[PDB]
Amino acid sequence: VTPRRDAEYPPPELLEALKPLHDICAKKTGVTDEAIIEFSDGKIHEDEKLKCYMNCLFHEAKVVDDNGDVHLEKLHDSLPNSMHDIAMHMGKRCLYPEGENLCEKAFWLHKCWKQADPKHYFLV
Ligand SMILES: CCCCCCCCCC[C@H](OC(C)=O)[C@H]1CCCC(=O)O1
Ligand SMILES: [Mg+2]
Ligand SMILES: [Mg+2]
Ligand SMILES: [Mg+2]
Repeated sequence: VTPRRDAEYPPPELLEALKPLHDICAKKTGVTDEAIIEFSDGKIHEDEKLKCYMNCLFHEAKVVDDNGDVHLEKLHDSLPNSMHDIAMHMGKRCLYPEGENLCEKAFWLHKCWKQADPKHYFLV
């Protein structure tokens, strides 16, 4: 369960692709750096700005359907090949997000993934 953090994982090319999305979403949502890093490397915690940040990243990454809900196939296909099997196992019992709004369902997904596989979960 200890987070995996080394030269290959999270993939540096994915981190570099996420950085401009982070910059957009951090300013739109106001989330704190401490909130992101705790959720990534530490414990699940509940923060409304963080939930909105998670929804915003899915929108900025273009992995949402016409209603703004995550399209898990588009998401899976956007990850590096090195992460295809890790992501599949992390997400196979997280198919159907619950929540009344898009921030809540984004948070639901991130909690579900982090509980399923805390070693490979990360957030930036
Ligand atoms: C049939 C199975 C469908 C699988 C659907 C895709 C699952 C994606 C799993 C979550 C992604 O994490 C990993 C390790 O792939 C996210 C975490 C936010 C940071 C990130 O880059 O990716
Ligand atoms: Mg570049
Ligand atoms: Mg920042
Ligand atoms: Mg800690």
